[PDB]
Order: sequence, then structure tokens, then C-alpha cells
Amino acid sequence: MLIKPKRLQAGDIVATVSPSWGGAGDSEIRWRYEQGVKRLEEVFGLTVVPMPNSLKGSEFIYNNPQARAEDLMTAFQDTRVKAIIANIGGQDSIRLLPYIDFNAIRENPKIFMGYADVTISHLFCHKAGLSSFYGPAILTDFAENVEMDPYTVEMVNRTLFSNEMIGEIQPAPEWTSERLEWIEINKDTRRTMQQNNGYELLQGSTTVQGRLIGGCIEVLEFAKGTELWPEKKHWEDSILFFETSEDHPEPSYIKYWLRNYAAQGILQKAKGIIFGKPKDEMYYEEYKHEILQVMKEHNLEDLPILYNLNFGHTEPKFILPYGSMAEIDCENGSFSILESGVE
Amino acid sequence: MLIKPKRLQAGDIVATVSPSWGGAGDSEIRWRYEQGVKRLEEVFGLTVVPMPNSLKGSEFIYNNPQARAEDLMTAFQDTRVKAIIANIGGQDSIRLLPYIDFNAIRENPKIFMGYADVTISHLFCHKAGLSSFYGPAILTDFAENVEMDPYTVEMVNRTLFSNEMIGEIQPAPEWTSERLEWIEINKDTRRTMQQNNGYELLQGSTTVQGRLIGGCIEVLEFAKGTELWPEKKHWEDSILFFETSEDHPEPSYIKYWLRNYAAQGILQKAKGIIFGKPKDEMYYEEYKHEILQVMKEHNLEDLPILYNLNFGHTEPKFILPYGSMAEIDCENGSFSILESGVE
Repeated sequence: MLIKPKRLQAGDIVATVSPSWGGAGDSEIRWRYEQGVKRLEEVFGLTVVPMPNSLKGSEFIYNNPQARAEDLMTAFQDTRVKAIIANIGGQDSIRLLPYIDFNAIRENPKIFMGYADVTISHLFCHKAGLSSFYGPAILTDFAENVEMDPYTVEMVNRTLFSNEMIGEIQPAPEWTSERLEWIEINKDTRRTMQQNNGYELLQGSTTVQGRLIGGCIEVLEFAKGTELWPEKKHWEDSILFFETSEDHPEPSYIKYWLRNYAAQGILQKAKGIIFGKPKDEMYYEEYKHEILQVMKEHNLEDLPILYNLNFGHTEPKFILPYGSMAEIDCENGSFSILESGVE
Repeated sequence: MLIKPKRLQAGDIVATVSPSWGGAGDSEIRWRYEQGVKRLEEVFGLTVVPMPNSLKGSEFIYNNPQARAEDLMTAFQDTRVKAIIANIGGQDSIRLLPYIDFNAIRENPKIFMGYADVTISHLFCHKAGLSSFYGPAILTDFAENVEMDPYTVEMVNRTLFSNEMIGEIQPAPEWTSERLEWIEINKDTRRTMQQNNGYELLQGSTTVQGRLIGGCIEVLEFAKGTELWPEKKHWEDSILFFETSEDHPEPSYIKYWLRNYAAQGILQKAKGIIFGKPKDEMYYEEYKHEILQVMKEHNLEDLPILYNLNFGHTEPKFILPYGSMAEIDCENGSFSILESGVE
């Protein structure tokens, strides 16, 4: 259904963009952007170019959604650019909708990656028929202090640099979502890691497969009822993926949002669901309760649901290509992606 | 366009229903239902009948959305019933959607009234082409301890018993949303009133008129992207009305929801917006900031917005007929409904 982009290799040009929060250009955060760029260059051998408006600071970017859209279009129409990586999420990229040229995306298939509010930009790509990548961003992942997490590095290599099958996604040995201020004084401080416990199967007893769709569950709400919402066919036999933001949405909202997916008939079309580890593991237990209660309310207690995966608002993370075939193995408690991320 | 139902008069049979929370029939709450019914009988001269499943208790009713829908269909299909009034709101009446027969509503136009979660049931009527009424419910308004508020009595009479133009809606002199537990020992205790300071014009400077549509802004989210969402034609030249619930949605969420209304093209089609007083006037000032910020973001600073109206989760209330022509007068800071609610 979706176009798969070509793989990356050393020497390729990558564009960085600010479709949401324009913090990367602020003077006190700039060192952090530059640190992320350095890893793209040294660890992955890439060349990085910032789009013209992407570093003009949070105030300009907030007031100029059209200029943000232009940056995206510029990056897509530049044939030298082989991948596009968002600097960071935010909250208001839905304002870009009027100014997006979907054909400029459709005609220029390439890697587009990010998460959280960048979910909206992923829906741009999706609507244009392009498979994009729910994954690490410049400021939060590539710019990790002292060194990048080996796990994230591995998943970037497996998903964007190898054209082989991604295969089974093993859980990360450790995780963190500790708040460490992005001021240069902290650049040589490591974040504290916690031991990770691996995946949890909330319900389900069969092995299922289906194509990946979803994103940040708070942000997906922004697109409901708009032209940006994926057509009915995209939800058929899908594997839904959801993750929650740093705002720690209350469990009751997780319930309301999933009820709406049922009211849309989406939960009844799904082959399975996977959930990202909540930030700080806040509401870890309470979310399970609300998820299972909704499944019970709608007679969907046999639907495979996998919990505590390493995507979303904790580090490190793996990468989810929209539309790629994925598998939940309930007898084994595992999750796989049964194709390559790139051509 | 929506069908306007025939007016109410003394002797007419009115059905009560529990489309959301089923607490009305619970043993320690039943007295409160009976108190509200007594007012309907003695103040307005109506005959009140409970639908078959409406008083089976909160546990049964929670577990049986299909039974709730059948109560709704039973009331509509019975030609003896001239009006249907919700016992109370709640949170999950969206679960009724698979079970609603819309033609049963379309072929039996009559008064339907309630608020809050009952917004979803209003969307049932609205989709069936019937004008329903955002207004008082049995347990919260008609069952008010010691006596009903004169303001609420006046508006019910002006909206439901008279086929004349409703006219100008004057603000209520006092308001309340104090917690007083619905146990029978409390039945002789009045609730404390607070002073009400009238409407505030947030922005605008012209006189506009359009047809009413809206409801509880949290609950409307539940229907977005569903078959229940009103078609584009209903949003043209409208007066939007929004009110917030007892859970006090954070100001951020009001911003997100309004941004989505903008992404759908609804805010740009509206002639104006009115907002109900928040419960406990929680976030009174913060909501204003968020509302105005969203208008600024989308170049809509000339759109007349009226604030602090007496509909929503405080008592007393006036009644809003869906689809009826309303007016915001910006010089006088007033609100009026330019046609009859009934006949």
C-alpha cells in the first residue's frame, strides 16, 4: 500500500527540520542540536544540512507554520537529500496542514523519521502514499550525552542502513526517561539507566500479523475528523501501535481515546495492538486496567496486545516503519517486523 | 435543517431514560429520582414514566448498552410519549452507537433533553434530522433540593411549553455547583448560591446570527471521526456552543480541541461561539487565554465569542435547541434565540 524508500549509506545527505517546536535554534539549546549532528556524521558517516527556517528559534517557528511546511517541501524536493530527520516534537504541527503539498512528497520518496508530535508529519507522508519511520529524533536520541545508546544505534542500522529483513525486535537491556536539562554544562553527565523487564502480553493467545499504523496516542487525536486521518482501508488487519507522552495523560483519557477507536470500528479491524513504555513508567499499571476494560466492553478479549515495548517517550528505542508487516507471537511474547524498512 | 418537535402541555406523558450512568435506580439514589419526577408532575403538570431498563441500577446499565439503546427506541416509538428526558449524564453512552435505530428517531419526532454525556444522544437525534435540546436532566436540575431554581423553570416553559419566539436569554442572578451528596438525609439542605456577573465578550465587535450546534466539548471528542459526527453542511454559518465538565479539563486540552476544530474547517465556518460557565469556575481565566490564543493562531480575532453563559455543568440553566437560529449582539453583550424551540 505504501512506498518504501531507498536505504541510506555513508556519504548521503540528511536534512534536519523543525516541524513542531523550534527549540533547536535557540541559543541555549544549539549546542545540543550540534551534538546530535556530530553523531550523524561520525557514527553513521552522513552529511547534514539544516533546512533554511529550521534553526530560526522557537518564536519564529511557532508564529510561522507556513515556513515550517516550506522547510519540509524543500527537503523533499531536494534530490540530494536521502533522509529527513525531525529535530524534536512539540504540540502544534497540525497547523501545517493547509500548506502541505502532498504530491511533492509522493513524487520524492525518501526516509522521514521522528516521533511524538511528529506523528502528524508521519500522517502527511502516509496520506501521500509514503512509508515513514516512527523513531529517534536529533535532540532526544542522536544527541544523547557522552554517547548514543548502542540499542538505538543498532536499530537505526538495521532499519535504515540494511535492506535485509528487520526481524525480531528484542527488548532493550536498560531504559531511561530521566529529565536532564539541555544546557551545555551538562554535556558530560550521563543519564541514569534502569534495568528493563521485557515485554508483557496483556491478552491474546494466537500469533497474528498485520501492517503497522498508529503513533503518539495524544497526537493522533489531533488528526481525527480531518482530512489527514488515514482512510478506512489503512486500518484493515492492522497492527496498531500507541505510546503516551511526557504529559502523562490520565488513565481515563486512554479509555476515552480507545473507546473512540471502537466507535470508529478500528479496534474491531485490528489484528493486534502494541504499547510503548510510558514515560517514567507513570501509570504503568493503571493503563493496563483501562486497556483491558475497553477490550472487555467491546468483546475483544482475544485481541493480542503487547505491552512495555521500547518505542515512544523513553530511551533507547527501535524504529517502526508505517505500513510494514509485523508480528505478535503470544506463545513466546515476542514482536517482529517481517520485512525490511527500506528498499 | 432539523425537524422541530411539537410543544409540551399539561397532561402529556414524559419518558425518563438512563443512556449513560445508571445510578437513578440505585437504592440509595432512587429517592432523588422520585424527587425530580415529583417536580415534573407538580410544577409542569406532566405524567412521568420510566422506560423498562432505565431504573435497573448502575451495574446492570453499565454492562448493557444495548438495553440502554432499547429504552431510547421504546420511548421514541411510543406515540403516547411526548418528551424524553435523561436522568443524568455519565461517560460511556458512545457505546450505544452499534445499537441505535436512526429511522426509529426520524419517524417519531419529539422532545429529547439532557446535557453532558447526553451530548452523544443529541448526536443521535441530530443525525436523524431531529432538533433536540441541550438542557436540564432529572437528577441534577428537576430534583434540586427544597425547590427548583425559578430560572430553570422559566426556560423550560419558554422553550418547551410555548411556540412563540424564545427571544433574549438573560443571565441568571446566582449560580452553584456545590457538592451535596444525593442521600435522602440531605434532602432538606439547600445548596449555597454564588453571585453571577453575567456574560463576557472575549472578542468581536459586530452582530452575528447562525444556527446552534455543539455541546460538552470533552464529549464531542468521543464522536470525532465517527459516523455520529455531523456532516459538513450543519457547520455552515453556525453558532458553536461549548461547555466543560466536572472533571475540569486542563486548559491545554481546550487548546488542542479547538485547534482540531480549526483543522476541520469548523471554526472558519462559524458565525460565533458561546461558552458555558465552567464547573466551580475552575480555570475560568485560563480558558479565556487558550481560546483567544487559538483564534490568533488561525486569524480569527474578529469572531464574536461570548463567555460565562448559564448552560453546562452549573445550575441554573437555560435550554439550547440544536439547529435553532441564535444571535450574539456585541454592542449589548447579549445572547438571544430568534425562533421558537417547539412547534
